[PDB]
Amino acid sequence: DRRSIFDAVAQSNCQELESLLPFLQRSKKRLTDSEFKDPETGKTCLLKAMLNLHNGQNDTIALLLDVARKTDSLKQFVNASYTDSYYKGQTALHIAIERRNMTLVTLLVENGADVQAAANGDFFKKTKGRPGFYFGELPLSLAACTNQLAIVKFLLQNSWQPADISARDSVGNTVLHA
Amino acid sequence: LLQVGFTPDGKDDYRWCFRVDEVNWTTWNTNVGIINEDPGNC
Amino acid sequence: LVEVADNTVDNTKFVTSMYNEILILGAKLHPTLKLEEITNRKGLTPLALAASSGKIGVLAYILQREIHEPECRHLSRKFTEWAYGPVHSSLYDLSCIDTCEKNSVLEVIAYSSSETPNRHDMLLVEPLNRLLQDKWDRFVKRIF
Repeated sequence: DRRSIFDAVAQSNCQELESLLPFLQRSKKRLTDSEFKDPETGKTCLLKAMLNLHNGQNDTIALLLDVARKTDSLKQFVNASYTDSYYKGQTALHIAIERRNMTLVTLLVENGADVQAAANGDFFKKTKGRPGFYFGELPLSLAACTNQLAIVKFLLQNSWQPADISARDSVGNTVLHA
Repeated sequence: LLQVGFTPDGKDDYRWCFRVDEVNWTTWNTNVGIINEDPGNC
Repeated sequence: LVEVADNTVDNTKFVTSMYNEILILGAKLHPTLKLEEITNRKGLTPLALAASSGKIGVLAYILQREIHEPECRHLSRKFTEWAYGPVHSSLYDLSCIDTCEKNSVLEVIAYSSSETPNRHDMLLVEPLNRLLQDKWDRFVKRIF
């Protein structure tokens, strides 16, 4: 069940996944199925694992990546994002960058994580009335505004996919504008 | 009225709280105690 | 401990430190007991006593007390609801401050006799100032 895997990843316990992987393989189901993410929010188990880190390390993420690749799901799995109107478009790469985790972002990007995803949710837009944090809307802008020089260098010079430096967000701001 | 945590007896801790917002650029502390996984408010 | 405070820097520092240490020890030894609720013959609590006597440092420490020790964290009065980047959202307790009690801190400070040393400055502590501004903005300005 989705609740069981969510609890396992949140608790940083990967013992239950030993049956989940063969369970998914035999069940003929895919993690991308609606039955494995929140209805209104859309969060996936990978996002919950990324949120629930301890000392910056969470070995369960490696298990989820291994099982996802075993079933040929990384394409639509890593690039999953919130569908809520408030965190709309917010991907896992944003969590990896915001938590200042170089290894997690390296794994995500080398596994096919898109670097031009726009976190254009209401929480990320420039609104004076409500709380939020505007940093542009792109991972490079987030890394630059959050003070990770190494991460921006890596994104620009990434071998698998380099980050465009002239890209513009919804309001048109570039990294310099942000 | 918001939930803040759990009493040592194990029951819920509910308090009439007043919320404030702050910004800090020097700290950059990514390892602290938090109540909510999702940052924003509604 | 509240009675001994006299608002000087070293005295305030140590009084706050000893207050915190004794609170933690009491929490560990007797988790069920709520030390800060006990009252003296006048009926005041340590918080109310500090507010009335004009002990600004102790009041500031108490209102913003933040304990990160996992075993004893319910003692805290300030909490971090969430943080994303450089942005934090904090919560203040308002347990005995919002004028819904017998004699809240706010009422005690406001209705002082002007004999108390520095009642003018005791409303500058963050929660009290922001709370008064919120109350003014919400409903009382129109009545005024």
